[PDB]
Amino acid sequence: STIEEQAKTFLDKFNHEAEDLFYQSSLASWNYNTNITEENVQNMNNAGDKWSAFLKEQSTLAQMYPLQEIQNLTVKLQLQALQQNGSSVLSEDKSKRLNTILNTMSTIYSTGKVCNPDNPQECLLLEPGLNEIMANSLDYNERLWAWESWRSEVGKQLRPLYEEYVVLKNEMARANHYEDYGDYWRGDYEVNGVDGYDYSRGQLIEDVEHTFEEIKPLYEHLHAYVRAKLMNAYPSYISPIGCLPAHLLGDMWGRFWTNLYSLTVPFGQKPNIDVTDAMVDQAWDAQRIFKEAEKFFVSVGLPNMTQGFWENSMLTDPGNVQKAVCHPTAWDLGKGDFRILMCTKVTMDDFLTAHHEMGHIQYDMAYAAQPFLLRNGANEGFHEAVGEIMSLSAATPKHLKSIGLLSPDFQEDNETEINFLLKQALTIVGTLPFTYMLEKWRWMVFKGEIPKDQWMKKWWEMKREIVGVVEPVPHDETYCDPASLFHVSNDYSFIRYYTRTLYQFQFQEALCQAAKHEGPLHKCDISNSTEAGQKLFNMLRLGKSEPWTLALENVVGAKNMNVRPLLNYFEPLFTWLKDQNKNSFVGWSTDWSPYA
Amino acid sequence: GNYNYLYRLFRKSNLKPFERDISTEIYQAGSTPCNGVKGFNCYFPLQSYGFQPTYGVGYQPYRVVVLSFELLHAPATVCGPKKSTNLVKNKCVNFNFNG
Ligand SMILES: *[C@@H]1O[C@H](CO)[C@@H](O)[C@H](O)[C@H]1NC(C)=O
Ligand SMILES: *[C@@H]1O[C@H](CO)[C@@H](O)[C@H](O)[C@H]1NC(C)=O
Ligand SMILES: *[C@@H]1O[C@H](CO)[C@@H](O)[C@H](O)[C@H]1NC(C)=O
Ligand SMILES: *[C@@H]1O[C@H](CO)[C@@H](O)[C@H](O)[C@H]1NC(C)=O
Ligand SMILES: *[C@@H]1O[C@H](CO)[C@@H](O)[C@H](O)[C@H]1NC(C)=O
Ligand SMILES: *[C@@H]1O[C@H](CO)[C@@H](O)[C@H](O)[C@H]1NC(C)=O
Repeated sequence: STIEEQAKTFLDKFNHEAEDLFYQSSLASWNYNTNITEENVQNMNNAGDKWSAFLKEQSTLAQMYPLQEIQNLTVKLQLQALQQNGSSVLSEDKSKRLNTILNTMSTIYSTGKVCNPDNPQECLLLEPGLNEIMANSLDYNERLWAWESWRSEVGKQLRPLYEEYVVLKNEMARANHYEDYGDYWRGDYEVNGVDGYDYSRGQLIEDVEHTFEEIKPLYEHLHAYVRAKLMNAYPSYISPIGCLPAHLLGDMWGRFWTNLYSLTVPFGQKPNIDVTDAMVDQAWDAQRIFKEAEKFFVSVGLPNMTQGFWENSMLTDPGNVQKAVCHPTAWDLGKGDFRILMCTKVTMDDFLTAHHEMGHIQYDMAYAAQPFLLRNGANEGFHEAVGEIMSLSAATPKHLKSIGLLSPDFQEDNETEINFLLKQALTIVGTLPFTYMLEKWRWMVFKGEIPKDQWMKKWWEMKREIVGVVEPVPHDETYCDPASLFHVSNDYSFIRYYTRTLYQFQFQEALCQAAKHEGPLHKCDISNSTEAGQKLFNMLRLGKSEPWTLALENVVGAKNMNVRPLLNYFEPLFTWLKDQNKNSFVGWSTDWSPYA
Repeated sequence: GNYNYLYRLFRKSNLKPFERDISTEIYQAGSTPCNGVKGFNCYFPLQSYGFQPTYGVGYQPYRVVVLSFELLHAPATVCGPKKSTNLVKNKCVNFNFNG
């Protein structure tokens, strides 16, 4: 009869056939990931082509139902999600060119092999050949050689490709009634039609700048401390007044600073909280790790894992004969099928990763009652944030003492909390200016504020201004230095890590206030608290049915992303860094004083 | 995937109790006539459940048998079995033989 009932029946048929087809595609991807064989690749490609053709046909059929004659918010949300053209609005030649460009960037990044000139008989790939060198070497010119040679090869291959990529993506985005591709990425946080809880695409950049202005003193003090410690490690290269050299940050790009914990430890004489040896002494299998994680999730009041989870997941490396991807991934295959693909070792990192991926599984299980096209996070930040809060809670010494992994006579003094908080800041705080600078640069590239001949002159200017990192030698416009990273070269949004980082500590403060924890925020554990799990599950059950602002009101009581929980989390470390930076100079100079 | 089990997804009105609908006529959700072709706004009523062994317990196939017991004015003849206490002779007992 009416247009709304027609759209509801069309959505019902859509949902029903989509769930099955997404299941078939996801199962083919699972069979590829646990068994890398060419027929599984062919089955994955066939299932993916069927899934994409089905999404094309339902996008073609959904647009015939006009939006303004539908009043139900969930139906309008699913119809808005379905009616996106995607690349279909672009011409077939340009769509084929864009797909070819994306695939060849994927092959260039995946099969990029770089080694030393005059010794070409064998070469090292990025993972794990160059990752281990970047994370463990202490030699200045070796890291400089690896950094400059990999940005030479990758940038000189990818620069015309990226110049075509920006034009094609801007053409596709303006064909979809967006200002640029940056506006297309910012449209994930756009809320329209809800009274009071509306969020705009232009408000996101203002909120990011407003939060980063409060991030900036803590990052300045951390940068000054890391600069002083790297001056101790490398005597003559680092200047007291200037920025950090780019190849000394412990990773290939500067994404994380967590590989500088050995060099920048405050109290080396004090012990670590490493529990690896205790699990080796008690012979903890990966099955015991996941059972302890399940005990953690039933302690907070969340549902326990299904029988199909234990039957169908691969929680151990299969062997030499069978090849599998080693990266830990939680799979919501559909139809109540939840799996974890992780090559779990007996380490603390794999235990925290198991908690993180089982948090992903719990988030996927919570919105199983929702319709298929609403089975996602409210934004891209929440899905990672609910895993990162489990990574926060599981890492606490109280959790290790509670499960018996730590000695009951372990002395928790202020020095171990300071160095633990510094490690968490090097992991968490250090990625924030890099993420903000990368996303702001990509937004200015898509918006056309920066011309193609001035991309790099601005970019290093941004890096000195924001990240406080100086280039070793100047780069001309033949280089493509951003696109050596995985997410930017393979068309992925990058603001999800910034939003995840802020939502992580907002959720942590909300659940610790729910759990009535009476100490420091980093000393807080959300185990044994049913009310914290209920407050979590109220947001978890919504999925994408409700706006992320309303979900954030449901958790923390605020209508916007907030920066104060992060600063409250690192406040002992902030006071300690302010005490330690009395003699030294906080802040950096954009001049060429260290090296150029 | 077992596609042999189907379910009726649409119909203009709800079913009466103990009604069976085996019609395979194209559901008309819109004002336009379907004319027997599953085009725009016209969908097929019966949809399969792709039953796979790796499914969740809320999606696994369940065989359901519903037994309906009615009493009508005719004499009821499908009676549940009664038991037989071991016969005792030569003693004063309370006997119940076939009512
Ligand atoms: C992985 O693929 C190989 C190749 O045929 C096959 O022999 C093996 O059984 C597969 N592994 C599993 C667990 O089925
Ligand atoms: C919107 O539709 C859903 C089913 O798709 C229904 O449960 C819900 O009550 C509807 N909301 C309104 C306000 O009509
Ligand atoms: C998708 O593209 C078609 C033309 O190819 C256009 O008519 C339609 O409005 C587009 N969809 C949206 C949501 O703008
Ligand atoms: C999950 O918990 C329920 C109730 O405590 C229990 O019956 C079920 O066996 C548990 N699941 C597993 C896989 O142990
Ligand atoms: C830890 O506490 C003691 C006594 O309260 C103090 O002397 C010491 O400086 C503190 N250390 C740090 C790193 O705050
Ligand atoms: C939380 O509950 C588990 C299971 O009852 C128990 O073993 C653990 O000791 C509890 N935690 C605390 C801090 O008491």
